[PDB]
Amino acid sequence: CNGVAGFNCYFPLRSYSFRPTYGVGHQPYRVVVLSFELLHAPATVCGP
Amino acid sequence: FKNIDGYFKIYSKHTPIDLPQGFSALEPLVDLPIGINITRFQ
Ligand SMILES: *[C@@H]1O[C@H](CO)[C@@H](O)[C@H](O)[C@H]1NC(C)=O
Repeated sequence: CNGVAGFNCYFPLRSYSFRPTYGVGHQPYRVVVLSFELLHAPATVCGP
Repeated sequence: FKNIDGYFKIYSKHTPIDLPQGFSALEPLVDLPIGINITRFQ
């Protein structure tokens, strides 16, 4: 594709274009993921 | 300087005065949970 768009040359990005007028199951969701590690270690982080 | 059980231990002492005479104990200063392997220093 020599670095130009065309047939079978699609940019692997797509936009969202969020608007307040969409349906309930369409607005973006802010997501976080917390991962722990249950092993034998100095155990730096501990709860209250 | 000591390194045991995944902890680095540093004891320290200061005095204003070849090594002198007398007795003076060293008080604990810092403990650190680093957990590395130590073989040489500089
Ligand atoms: C530290 O290194 C020495 C020599 O490479 C090795 O014999 C020893 O098992 C190591 N210890 C740890 C806790 O990695």
